[PDB]
Amino acid sequence: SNNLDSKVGGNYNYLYRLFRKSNLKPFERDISTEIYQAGSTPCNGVEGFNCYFPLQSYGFQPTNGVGYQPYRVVVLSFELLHAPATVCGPKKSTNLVKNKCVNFNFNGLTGTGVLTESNKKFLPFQQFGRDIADTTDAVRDPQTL
Amino acid sequence: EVQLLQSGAELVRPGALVKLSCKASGFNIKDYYMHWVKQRPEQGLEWFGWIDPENGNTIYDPKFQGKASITADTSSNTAYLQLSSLTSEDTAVYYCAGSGNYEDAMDYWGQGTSVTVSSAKTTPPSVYPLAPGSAAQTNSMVTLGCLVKGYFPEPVTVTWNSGSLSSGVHTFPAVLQSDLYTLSSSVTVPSSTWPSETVTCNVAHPASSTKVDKKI
Amino acid sequence: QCVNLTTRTQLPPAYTNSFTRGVYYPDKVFRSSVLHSTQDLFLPFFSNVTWFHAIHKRFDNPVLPFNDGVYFASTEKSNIIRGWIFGTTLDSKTQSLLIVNNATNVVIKVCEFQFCNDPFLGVYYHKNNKSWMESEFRVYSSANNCTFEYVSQPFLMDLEGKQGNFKNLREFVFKNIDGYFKIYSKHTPINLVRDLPQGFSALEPLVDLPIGINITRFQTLLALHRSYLTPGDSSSGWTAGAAAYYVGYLQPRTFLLKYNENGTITDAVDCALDPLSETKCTLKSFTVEKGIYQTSNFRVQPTESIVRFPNITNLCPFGEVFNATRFASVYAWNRKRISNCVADYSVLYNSASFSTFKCYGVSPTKLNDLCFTNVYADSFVIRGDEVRQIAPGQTGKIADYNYKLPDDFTGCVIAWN
Amino acid sequence: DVLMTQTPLSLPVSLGDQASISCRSSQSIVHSNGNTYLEWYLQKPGQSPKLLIYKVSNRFSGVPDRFSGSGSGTDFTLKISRVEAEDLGVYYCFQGSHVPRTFGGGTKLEIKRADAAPTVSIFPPSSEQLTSGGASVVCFLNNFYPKDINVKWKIDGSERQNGVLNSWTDQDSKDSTYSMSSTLTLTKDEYERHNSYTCEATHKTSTSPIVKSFNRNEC
Ligand SMILES: *[C@@H]1O[C@H](CO)[C@@H](O)[C@H](O)[C@H]1NC(C)=O
Repeated sequence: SNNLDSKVGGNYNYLYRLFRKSNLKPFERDISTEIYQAGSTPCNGVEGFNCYFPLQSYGFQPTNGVGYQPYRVVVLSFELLHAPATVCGPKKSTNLVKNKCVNFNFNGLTGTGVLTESNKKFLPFQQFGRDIADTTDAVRDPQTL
Repeated sequence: EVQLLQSGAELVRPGALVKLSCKASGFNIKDYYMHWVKQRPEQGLEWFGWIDPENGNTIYDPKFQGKASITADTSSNTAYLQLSSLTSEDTAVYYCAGSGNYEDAMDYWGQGTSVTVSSAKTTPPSVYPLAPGSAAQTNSMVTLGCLVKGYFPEPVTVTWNSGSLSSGVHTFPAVLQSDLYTLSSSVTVPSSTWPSETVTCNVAHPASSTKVDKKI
Repeated sequence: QCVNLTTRTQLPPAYTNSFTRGVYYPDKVFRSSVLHSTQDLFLPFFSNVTWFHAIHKRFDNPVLPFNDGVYFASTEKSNIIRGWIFGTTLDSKTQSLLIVNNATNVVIKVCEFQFCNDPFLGVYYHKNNKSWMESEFRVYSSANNCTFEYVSQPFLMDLEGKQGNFKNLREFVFKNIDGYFKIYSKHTPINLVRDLPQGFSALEPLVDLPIGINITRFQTLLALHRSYLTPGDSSSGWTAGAAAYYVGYLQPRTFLLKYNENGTITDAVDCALDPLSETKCTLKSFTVEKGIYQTSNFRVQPTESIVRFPNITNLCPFGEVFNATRFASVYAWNRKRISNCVADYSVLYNSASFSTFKCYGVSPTKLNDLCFTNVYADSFVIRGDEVRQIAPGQTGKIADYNYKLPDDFTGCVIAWN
Repeated sequence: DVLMTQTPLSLPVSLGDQASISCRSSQSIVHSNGNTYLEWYLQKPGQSPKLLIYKVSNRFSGVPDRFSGSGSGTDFTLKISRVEAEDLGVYYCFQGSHVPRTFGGGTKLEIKRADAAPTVSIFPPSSEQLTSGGASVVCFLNNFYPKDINVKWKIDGSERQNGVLNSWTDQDSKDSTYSMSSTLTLTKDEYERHNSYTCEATHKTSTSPIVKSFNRNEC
């Protein structure tokens, strides 16, 4: 994104945390501005010796090299079969088949088995069923419940 | 002593908006409800709505639903009323109440505000003397009158001899017609006063600052 | 808004015991005729939960820690409970999650709400149609920065008072999992005089709230009563009906969920409660036969961490180098190799005996816990204006012509007056 | 939305007599606890309405003890022990509680006195008004009781209803009488087109209305 993010000598809109008092936990966003204390002398919330401001600005510039140029980073996180399906890929669906051995792909769950009307009653929120072995037992059709 | 203060009167053209203020004195605005009322000469009183300054919820008469909004100022201890898309039918006198303490047992009212919605502008009054008619009509006592017509807006005060003569003096409230006001006055005096003694009627129009003296 | 109640009086946080409350479905997965073992934030059985009640001279609306999660249970007749306020500061300083049932529908909003001393909802002047529809909104004064909003199906809430025993039972579960809030609900009739009924119940999900905010405290909302006949000062003279609500705490415990043919849970076992329950958890069965079984292994945890490192003596004279009688010229900077000794950097970096100090690539604190391969010291004296030239990727009379630091320089720079 | 009706429109009462004002509502305002929801407002001349009774059974603080209400259901009545001269005004009924509030039609009160016939005086338009292009025939009816009165205009024997305005004064503080004037608006051409002008005062006390007339050429 050098053609967009880089502005003259730098861009203050993009900053980073240079120091932290401990190791960050996964998926933890810390926006605290507390001064990082490196030595035994209290920082008193101001900069000084052994006292540095964790928030810092990048050196993005249009003339920076390949390693120093800004690269916009996007990370996608998701949970599979851990909840009702709210998103799905652009894959066309077909009609349902019963009393036959078919390969089924329901709500992202792929497998082979025979589809038949179930005598078991699921609760309104329950979607995925499991057998004694914890394997796939029954599911609810997303379109026609 | 609790008192509610409002503006004396307001004038606005059709389609405009008028903002009214109801000051709170001697009581807490936050802890007491506020009410509004509309009064007309023919329809008497017409309810408008209520508001709670602490809460802010407002309910309006189905007649005026969507026609106005009510607001209050806690710091200023004053309740504000706003009317929009005004028309001729909105001419009326508005009042405010409050100091309920969540109970009907206590309420108070202010002197009210006269709001007129018309396209007419200020018009100085035309004062003319009214002398006796044909001499065929005679009586032991003589009657005199003062004519006021073509003036706007109200109020307009008419008296006799700068108010020094209160005997047989009658003041007639003005009547609204074709966006115009008209009032008259009459004084009864014995035959030994007129025309032997001068009789004058004084008319004051505070809005136009017009003062006229006419001798009959 | 901030007007305090006249009859409100503080009471000590009395506690009460629960029989089997705290059981809920971990997820939407369905299971039947099986005994499943799962670990998640649960309220331990036979635990202690706060004992609170609402009456005309004790009104309970305290602030309770949220921790990882809490459990709710209350017995009602007219459904006095109105809702809850969730948030860290419960003020506009941050986002707060709120759930309010204002007689029309359940409303969930996440914004910056203004804190109030006694937030709640109520109704007034019912007369000849009970209604009991929300009249005033004291929950918060203003809202801004709304990132989430939800609306449930419409329904009519019956707040009319009733006599006799408590005919209603409501129990909710509130928890946070990596910022994902889960709410579970259950509603069953009961005939209770006081405390809680002795039995078992299963709670089901109500709504999904992927909000992602930190919540450390919460409040319980209550519904009061008003009338044309006995009002009071705004709003200190208002009173509420008779109701009792209890609040618990969730802990990461493992339960054995016994599923019936229809999938409903009919029994539960808390491993940490009873050693018999521990045996059940080990056997993964709800029945324990007569005998002796091994469940786990006891162990004694360490009291504290004790570190006894060898002597750090025989330190190389870093102090002599920094305080040597003479230093080499900037162009003739001496290259000193240091090895076969120990380095004590605590007296150097933390003594604050130097005007300026900075490190490149590694923070000074981390360097104290690292073992290096080769260490070199370059001593030189330069003018004040030239001190700024001592850094990676620098230029000038000193950086380029006398002493240059590589862009990958992982060392530190020390200077003093 | 609740509709409220009042009757009678007005009623006279001599000093010391009892005054009865009744109000009707289209819906029941009593509830389970047994109390009643209503307020009584009185608007004196030159003053805004003021509360008299609340709940119909409890008197508002600072109100004279003579004011008291009673009734049940949707029909109530306001009873005044001894009516004084300060009771002049219009009585109103109010519906409170939590509902679009309703107002009554109003009930005016007056002090009884001996009947008196009106004094009819008619004046022609001034010369200055005619020079200005306008004209207005003014007729004065004063010192009459009761307030019920009417005026009929006649131009050359022909009745004219257009351009007629009437105003009724508040009850006098000394004579307790009423005064009214009738103004006939006419243009200069209309006024000069006719000579005979007559003002007839119709009053209950006299079967024959009092008539006063004048001639334009004689004024
Ligand atoms: C209840 O809360 C909702 C939340 O938006 C609000 O819109 C509504 O006016 C409130 N009152 C009722 C009676 O629904």
